[PDB]
Parts: sequence; C-alpha cells; structure tokens
Amino acid sequence: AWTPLEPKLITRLADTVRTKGLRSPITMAEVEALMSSPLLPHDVTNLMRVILGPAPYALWMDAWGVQLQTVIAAATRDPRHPANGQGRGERTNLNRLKGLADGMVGNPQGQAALLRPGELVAITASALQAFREVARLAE
Amino acid sequence: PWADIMQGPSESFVDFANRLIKAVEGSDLPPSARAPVIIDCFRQKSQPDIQQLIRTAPSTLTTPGEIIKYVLDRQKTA
Amino acid sequence: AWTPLEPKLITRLADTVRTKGLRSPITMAEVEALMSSPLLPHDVTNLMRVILGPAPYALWMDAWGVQLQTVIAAATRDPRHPANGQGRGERTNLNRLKGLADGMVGNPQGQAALLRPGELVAITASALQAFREVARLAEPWADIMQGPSESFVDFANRLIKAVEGSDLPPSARAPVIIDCFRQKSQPDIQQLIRTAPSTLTTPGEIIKYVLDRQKTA
Amino acid sequence: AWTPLEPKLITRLADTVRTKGLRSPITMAEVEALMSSPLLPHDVTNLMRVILGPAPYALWMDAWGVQLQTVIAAATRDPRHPANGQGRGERTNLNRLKGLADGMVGNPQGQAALLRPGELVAITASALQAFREVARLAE
Amino acid sequence: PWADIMQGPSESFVDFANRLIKAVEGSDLPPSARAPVIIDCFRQKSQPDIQQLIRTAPSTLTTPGEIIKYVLDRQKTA
Amino acid sequence: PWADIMQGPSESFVDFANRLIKAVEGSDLPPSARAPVIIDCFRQKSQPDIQQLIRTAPSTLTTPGEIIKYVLDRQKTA
Amino acid sequence: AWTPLEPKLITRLADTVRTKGLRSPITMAEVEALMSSPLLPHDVTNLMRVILGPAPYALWMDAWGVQLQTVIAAATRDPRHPANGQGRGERTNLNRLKGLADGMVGNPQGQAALLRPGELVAITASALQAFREVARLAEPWADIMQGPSESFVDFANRLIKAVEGSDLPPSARAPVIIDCFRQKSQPDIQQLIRTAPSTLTTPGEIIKYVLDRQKTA
Amino acid sequence: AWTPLEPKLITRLADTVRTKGLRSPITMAEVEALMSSPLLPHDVTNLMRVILGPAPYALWMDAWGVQLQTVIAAATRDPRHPANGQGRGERTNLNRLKGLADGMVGNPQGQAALLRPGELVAITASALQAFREVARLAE
Amino acid sequence: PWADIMQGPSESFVDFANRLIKAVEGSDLPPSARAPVIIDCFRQKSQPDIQQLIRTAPSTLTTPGEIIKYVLDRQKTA
Amino acid sequence: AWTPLEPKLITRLADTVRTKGLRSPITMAEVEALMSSPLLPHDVTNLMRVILGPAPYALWMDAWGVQLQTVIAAATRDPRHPANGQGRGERTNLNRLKGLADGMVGNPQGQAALLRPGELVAITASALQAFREVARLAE
Repeated sequence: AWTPLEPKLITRLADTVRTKGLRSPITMAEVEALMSSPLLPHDVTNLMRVILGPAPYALWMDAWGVQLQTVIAAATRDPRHPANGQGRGERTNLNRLKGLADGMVGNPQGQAALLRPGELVAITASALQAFREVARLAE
Repeated sequence: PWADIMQGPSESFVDFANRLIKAVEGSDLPPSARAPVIIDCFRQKSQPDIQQLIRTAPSTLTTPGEIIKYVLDRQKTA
Repeated sequence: AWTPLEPKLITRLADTVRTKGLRSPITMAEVEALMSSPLLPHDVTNLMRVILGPAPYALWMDAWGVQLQTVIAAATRDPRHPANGQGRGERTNLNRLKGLADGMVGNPQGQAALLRPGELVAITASALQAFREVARLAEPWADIMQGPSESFVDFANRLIKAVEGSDLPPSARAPVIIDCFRQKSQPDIQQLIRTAPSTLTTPGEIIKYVLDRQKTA
Repeated sequence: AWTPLEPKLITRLADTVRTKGLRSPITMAEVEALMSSPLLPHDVTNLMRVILGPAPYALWMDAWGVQLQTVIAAATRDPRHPANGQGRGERTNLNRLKGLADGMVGNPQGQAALLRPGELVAITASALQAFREVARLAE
Repeated sequence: PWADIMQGPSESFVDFANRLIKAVEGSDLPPSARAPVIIDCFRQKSQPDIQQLIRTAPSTLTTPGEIIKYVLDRQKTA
Repeated sequence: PWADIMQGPSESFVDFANRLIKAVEGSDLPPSARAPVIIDCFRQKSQPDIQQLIRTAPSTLTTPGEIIKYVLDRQKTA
Repeated sequence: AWTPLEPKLITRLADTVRTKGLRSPITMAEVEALMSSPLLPHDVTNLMRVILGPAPYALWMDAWGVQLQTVIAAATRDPRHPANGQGRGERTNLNRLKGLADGMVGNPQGQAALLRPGELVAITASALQAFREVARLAEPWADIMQGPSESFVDFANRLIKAVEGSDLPPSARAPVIIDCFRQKSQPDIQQLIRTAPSTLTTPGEIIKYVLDRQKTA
Repeated sequence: AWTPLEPKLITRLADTVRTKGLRSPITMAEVEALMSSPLLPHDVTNLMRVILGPAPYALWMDAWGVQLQTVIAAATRDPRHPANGQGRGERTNLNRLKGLADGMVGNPQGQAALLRPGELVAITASALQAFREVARLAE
Repeated sequence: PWADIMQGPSESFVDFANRLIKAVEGSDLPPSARAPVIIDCFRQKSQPDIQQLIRTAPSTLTTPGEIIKYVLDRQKTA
Repeated sequence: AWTPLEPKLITRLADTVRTKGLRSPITMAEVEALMSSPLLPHDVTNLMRVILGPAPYALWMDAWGVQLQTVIAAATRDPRHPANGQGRGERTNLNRLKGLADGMVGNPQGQAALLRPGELVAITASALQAFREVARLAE
C-alpha cells in the first residue's frame, strides 16, 4: 500500500532548498533524510517537481535518465541484479524504472504493486546521484 | 508575457531560464508547444554571448535541459 | 525523324551569349537548357556556329575533337559502351561521332537514322564539356577571399567554380576546396570551422555545418 | 522510351530560382510542376545541376543521398515496397536508385529500361524532400 | 580581302583572329584551303611579337584553334 | 607566488603561460597537483576574453598543453 | 650502458633556439644533429625540458603523446613492428615507450637495459615529429609569391616548407605544390613551365626542368 | 651493429653547406669525408634530409633513384656484382637498395643486418654521384 | 678568333653559324673539342632571342646540326 | 674499280650552289645530274663536304642519317630489299650503309668491293632526299 510523504516535511524541505541552496551539506542531509525509505518513481518525481525550480527540474530529469540508463546497462551486464530476475521474463526495462510501463502511468498504487524492492532502491540511488550532479552543476 | 522576456545584461543564466520556463509553462500555450518555444527563446533571447555559445554547439541540443547543461558547462565565468 | 531547334530560341541564346558572355552561370544554364534532348552532330555544330564567334568556334571544334577522342579511347577500353555494340562490327569510329561517316555528311536525316541514342548522349556530353573548356579559356583560385559583406554561399560558389574550372587534377580539388574554406572565409567562419566537434572531410559537409551554425545577420 | 525535359522550361525555372530564390512558394510550385511526371535519376540530376549553383548542388546531393538511404532502410524494413519485389532478387540497391548500377551509368535509355515506376516515384519524392531541406538550409 | 588583313599595333589577338577567320571563310577559297591559309596568315601577319611567339613553339601547331589556344596562353599580358 | 599571477591587459598569452607554469613548477606543491592548478589558473586568471574563450570550448580540455593549443588557435589576433 | 649528451652541446642548442627560434632551418638541422643516435625517453625528455620554455614544453609533451599513440596503433595493426616481438608477450605498451613502465621510472640505466633499438628509433622519430608540430604551432601557403628578385630555389624551398607544414592532408601536397609552381612563380617561369614539351607530374621534375632551362641572370 | 654519425659533425657540415654552398670544393671534400665509411640507406637519407633544403632534397632523391637504377641495370647485366650473388636468389632489387625491402623500412638495425658490404658501397657511390649532379644543377 | 664571334643585330642565323663553324674548325682546337665548343657558342652568343629559343628547348640538343635545325624551324620570321 | 668524280664538274656545281642557292630548280637539276650513277658513301660524303657550307653540311649529315634509318627499318620490314639478301647473314647494317663497316672506313676501293648495287642506289636516293630536306630547311 502506498503512503504519500507529508506535505509538511516537503514544505520544510522546499524552504530549506530555497534559503540554503542546493549544495549546502544541510540540504543534502535533509534530502538523504527524505530519501530514507525506498520511494516509488511517482514519489521522487513529485518531490523534485516541488522542491526544485523549473530549470533545475529539467536538468534533474536529464541526469536521472542518464543514471537509470547506466543502471540498466549494468543490469544487462549482470543477470543477478536485485531488480532483475533469473529468467529473461523479469528483465527490467526503463519504462518500468521511470514509471512509464503498463499499469503504472499516473497510478502510484499500481506502481507500488508491480515494482520490486530492488527496483525501488535502484531508482532511489539513481535519483540521489542525479540530484548531486544537478546541485554541483547549478552553482 | 513570455515573448517579452530578455536576459538582462547583469542577470545570470539560471535566473533567466527559471523566469522564462515559469512564464512559458504558466501561459495559454498547448502542452505540446512549450519545449520548442523554450528552446527557440533560449536561442534568440539570452544576450549574444550565450546566443553564440548555443549557436556554435558541435552537438544538436533538442531539449531545454540539455541546452541549460551545455550553457552551464561552457559559460564565461564572471 | 529530325526536328530542328527553334531559331527563336537560338537567337535568344545568341544574344544571351553576346551580352552576358560565355562564362556567366545564366549562360551555362541556358546552354544546359538547349542541351536537354540528345542532339545530332549537325545540331550541335550549327548551334555552336551560330552562338559562338569565329575564334571561339575554332577553339570549340578543337576541344570537342579532343573530348570525343577521350570518349573513343574509353570506348575501346570497354566493349560495353552505350555507343558500342557487343560484336566488333558495332565499334564506333570518330567519323560516326563527328558526323563524318558514310551516309551522314551534310544530311541530318540520315544522321538521325544511323546514330544510336548512346552515341547521341555521348556526343552531347562531349560538346558540353568542350563548351565549358572554351568558356574557361576565352576569358585564380588562390586569390579568392570572402569579402567583409559577402555571404558564405556566394563565396563557396565562387571558390568551387574557380577551383573546378582550373588546371588542378581531379583528385586534388576537394582537399584544396576544404583548405581554402579553412584559411579564407574571414576569421569568424574560420573559428566556426576550427571549433567543429566533428571532423568535416568534404566541402558539402563543411557548407552544411557553416550554414547551420552561422551568425544570422 | 526516354524523353528529355524542355530546355525552355528548364531555362525559365532557372531564372525563377535566380530572381525569386530557393524558398519562395512560387519557386516550390514551379519545382512541383516540373516534378510532375516520374523522372529518371539522370533527369533530376541534370535538372539540379542546371537550376542550382555549385554549393547548393553539393548540399542537394548530400541531402538526396540521405533521403534515399532512409528510403532503402524502409525498403529493407518492408518487402512490399513498390520499388522492391517479392523475392530477394528484386531488392533495390542504392546503386540502382542513384543510377550507379550496371547498365545505367551515364545512359538514360538503359536507365529508363531497367527502372521500376515505384523506383521512379520514390526517387522523385526523395529528390523533392532533399530540395526542400536544402532550400530551408541555404537561406 | 583576307590577304590585306594585318593585326593593328593596339588590337588584341582574338579580335584579329575573328576578323581574319571571318574574311577567309566568307571568301572565294575552296573549303579545303581555308585552314592552311588561316594558319599561314597567323604566322606572317600578327605583328612580330606574336610572330616570334608562334615561331618558337616547341610543339607543332597544325590547326587554327591550337594556335589560338597557344597564343592566348603565352601572350604578353598588357 | 603562483596564486598572485594575473595576465596583464597588454601581455600575450604565451608569456602569461610561461610565467605561470614557471611559478607553479618552481613552488612547494606536490608533483601530482601542478597540472590541475595550472588548468584552474588558466581558467580563472587570463583576462575575461580568454576566460570566455576557454569556457566555451566544445571539447573538454584536460591538460595545460591542450588548453594552450586551443587558445593559440582561436585567439583574437591583435 | 647509458652515456648522457654533452651539456656543452645542449647549451649551444638552447642558445640557438633562443636566438633563431624554433622554426628556423638551422635550428631544425641542429635538432636533427642532436637527434642522430637513438635516444632514451629520459634523454629526449630532459633535452626538451632544457631547450624549450614551459609552454612549448607542455605543447611538446602533448604532441609527443599523440604521435606515440599513433605509433602504438600502427603497432597493434602490425605484429612485425621493430619495437614489437612475434609473441604477444613482447607487445609494447605506452608505459614502456614514455619510460613509465616498471624498472624505468627515473632510472636511465634500467631504461637502456630493457628498451629495444626499434623502440628507441620509434621514440626518436615520434619526438622529432612532435617537435616539428610544436614549432609550426608556436609561431599561409596560398599567399606565397616568387619575388621579382628572388631566385627559384629559394621560392621552391619556401613554398614546399609552407605547404608541408600546414593543415593539408598528406595526399594533397604534391598537386598543390605543382599548381602553385604553375600559377605563382612570376610569368617568365610560368611560361617556361607552360611550354614544357614533356608533362611534368612531380615537384622534383618541375624543379629540375626549370633549373635546366632558366634564364641565367 | 649500427652506429649513427655524430650530430656535431652533421651540424658542422650543415653550416658548411649553408655558408659555402653546395658546389664549393671544400664542401665536396667535407661530404667525401663524411662519406668515408659505407653508410646504410637510413644514414645517407637522414644526412641529406638534414644538410639539404627541401627542394635540393627532392632533386637529390630523384637523382639518387636514377643512379641506383643505372646500378641495377649494370647488376642485371653482370651476375658478378659485389651486391649480387651467384645464384638468382641473391639478385638485389631496388627495394633492398633504397631500404624499402622487407625487414628494413624504418629500422636501421635490421638494415645493417641484411645488407651486403658491396650493397653499401654501391649505395654510397650512387649517393655521392647524385649529390654531385644536384650541386651542379642547383647553382 | 672563334671566341670573339657574335651574331650581329641584323645578321641571320645561318650566316652566323657558317662563320662560327668556319672559325672553330679552322683553328688550333683538337678535333674532339669542336662540337662542344660550337654548341656552347651557339648558346652564349647568338643574341638573346635565339638564346632563349635554344634555352627553352623541350628536347635536349646534343649536336650543332640539331641545334641549327631546331632554330631554323622555330625562328621568328622577320 | 672506283673512279672519282671530276673536280671540274664538282667546282662548277659548287659555284652553281654558291650563286643560285640550294633550292633553285637548276641547282636540283645539276645535283640530279651528278647523282646519276650510283655513288659510294665516300663519293656522296665528299661531294656534300665540298658543295655545302659547314652548317648545311651538318644538317645534311643529320637528314641523311634519318633517311638511312628509315630505309633500314623498311629493310628489316621486308627481307626482299635489293640491299638485303635471302639469309640473315646478308642483312645490311647502318655501318655498311654509312661506310662505317669493317674494311670500308676511309677506303673507297674496299667500299666499292663489298657494297651491293642495291645498297648503292638506296644510299644515293637517301642522300638525294636528305639534300632536298636540307635545301627546303636552309631557306
């Protein structure tokens, strides 16, 4: 069952990003805090939509896609990925990682249903690395 | 109005991009016409130093995020 | 059946050659226009007799003979010429190309009867190349610079014209055109070509790149 | 049997391109007019040689090659191309499209003999699209 | 009259060749006698600078067109 | 002192590069820290025309020699 | 056994580079002189450290690396390189060429021990080509004319120098040199080359012909 | 074992050629001096590359080739050439004289290995005669 | 004296050749030294028009008779 | 047995050539007269030495050699030459035509001994054609 993040925490994090900036160690610590439980693509996408401005959000979408593509290359380079399965029918496509696959587009409940925990942690680590890249790039 | 937005002589590029994307997405354009307009406004606004920086791009930039990344990489630190 | 070219078109072309000259691109375009259908040796000979003066006509006869001789050398070097046949009895002699063979001298009808379409197109291409040679001869690439106000397509046209209509070998035109694009073409375009993330190895590619990334002004 | 285009029409079209330019709607209409019947590679090649300057002609050769390559990719992606046949022996190579194949180099009569009507219309549409690209690029 | 044609002191060579070929071809000579006459008139008319230029031709020129081409190549630009 | 070296308004770039490389290599830095320092001093010193010239480099320059070559190629002849 | 180059010769060469510059033919001759015996990476590296300033030395390190990489690509493209061996265990890595391999870093004696003579000559030729590149870079062929008073061998030397030390491909230098001999080289020599009963198809042949038939003055 | 010529002697000879010219008797004496021991094609080629300018070097390459061709004609006219052998398998090709044969291109050590002393002296005499021709031709 | 013979400004070439060959063959030179001397006197005497005519000979002339034939062919008729 | 031509006739012919020139029809008639009987190479050589000046004599030697070479080419193109024989041992070399062969150099008696009548008439016709060429060339 999907539970959304508190809008109070999200508002506090957005104001933190607004006053301290993207690169302060306190901001990265707060992001790591709100990045503790494995989030669904819907959660991370809406979170970055709210806390980041338009141009940093575009940059972050780009960087997140690139990092997820590196993850999928490593996944096709190793059939023992915690997102993959043993047979070929469990291979994870980027539509399933970005939340674009069938039964997931716009629906967080179905998303949480079909996604694997390894998928969730890989998406989360990818999003964190992308946030770091964009923060280092913006300023 | 999005079509009246210019990058000021002293303004940074991320502020200009923020203002432009805000005014373009919060306007009466269809959703499928925002990215091309944002790109073509990056190219024609954004005072001639960045205009020439985008013009002489050895790669083809086909997304506002890619243009922003390229300009932030190769911008004149000042 | 042979049909002559209109004397009205020929008169207009002659006046074009008289006012614009032999080398203008409009004149070459008009010649290409009147060189559209494959002409018989009689047609091309009379056409050059009318549009060209006496001395350019002598030069053109010389050049046409030389080009036809090159064609006949290539023909004896390949029995599959569209003017040739499979057996040795269809080999095409220069008397048949210049219209001097038996049953053709002075008679355009018999000419059109015995000639092949491959013969006609070879004669026509030879005459066009000879006209180009004589035009380049009747009236320097390393002195061409892009003017401060000149556009880039005009400069490229002028440079390619002067390089291809010169004494260089055919295998040395592309490198020279590239290296002249790089060193001429005033320093804005010079730096635009220098900072090319890709390697441009053809004049067409350089032209496309410069036209894409040029400073609109 | 091959019939050449009138040099009078070609001269008028060349002067139209000379005065109005490459991109005027009247020029594109005139080109569409002279692009009505399916032309052989020889015809289109000589036409572009006469009406276009040297540099636009180089650009047009490039663009025509690229568009013909896209056509040949679509042709190998569908064995029911009006240029293709049913068996593998009728597959159309770029040497046959550009007029470079055996029995065609420099000879328009043989060209018209071996070429298919689907081949002719594909070559013609490719040349028209290439002309549009070069016209949009030159100015 | 073809046999009275001289290249003037200030006249160019292409004008002289045009005038001479015109007067020789529009005359009473047989068709098979025009080329040798045109050549021998190029050699003896065409004031002594071009006369010596044609005389000292390392190759043998056997056609009016070839003589015209050679002279146009090696002529004294003035 | 290397961190006090600026390219003068009238100084050429090869003289500035010579002076900077001299002062950086003849200093107390470790050997593995000279190239990054020389690069980052080329980028932040070397008055804003060359700063923008290095910033808008379509390629990534990862060596002082490559930066010197690029700047010498695309420098404003004056 | 490794023997160092004389510091007297190195001091004289450094002062030569200081007064004459990097591109003078006397400087290149002196470098060729001190580049006679195959040098170890240590020798060439210290030599360029001493004779070149800091910025030319950085440029030269870059160019030397690039040329050595081209050499190693040719070496992996041919197992019969005089630096390579027959088996795969003798393949030469760039650490062994630049002197960075094990047992060589900072030690010229061990360097001379493990290196091959083919390795040494390849390193030396690479360093010479890199020096030429940097010299051409530190300080235009289509602007070269033969002066009214200049001899022809000086003009040919200057032209061949500027054409070979330029951005042209290697396969485009001879045609360009020929066509520049024909269009430059003031009209007396122009007519001398034009009226050549033989066809001259090489810069050396043109130079020989012109030197034979030139107007002694 | 191959030993290179001293760059000091080569520098002195280059300056001699630079000040006195190509045709002075002192210059020819110096060349004869540095032409004392039989040189490998590599040595003579680099020597002429250093002491001669570009255009005299082209002329000298031409003349050296012509003289070597005359030598090879005399060699095929007499099987008792000090460069030849008794059987047909020792016949000396121009690739072996100019240093272009297999195992010699760019490698002076292998060159010195496979070359004969008669080959070396013939190459040396040919190079000396070519130098004389070019010197008589240049001025 | 053979070494004092020059071709006069108005003298024809066959007269000059006759005079020179006469004076060279009726002199104190060895028989094996007459042809080279006659050739080298044709080249250095024989006023600069014929000098340049002999200099620009696409073929190599190695006999006085061949030089005489060539000059008589390509001489400036006047 | 060899009989020399009268020095009186030769003196009269020399004065004819001196006053009338080389190309007058009377001079050619006189030469044809003194060219009536087949002459030995010695006779024609001395005749041209006496009647012609030095430069015309050089030209005539050249032209005579060229014409004799054409004759020898025709002779090797037809084994039925009146100078040739049936076997290969009678083939006529240019040393035998120019009088340079063994037993002929400087000796007119031996010349007349070994020469054939066909050889004599061929030499004579060659000399006459060479005289015509030189006469047409001199003026």
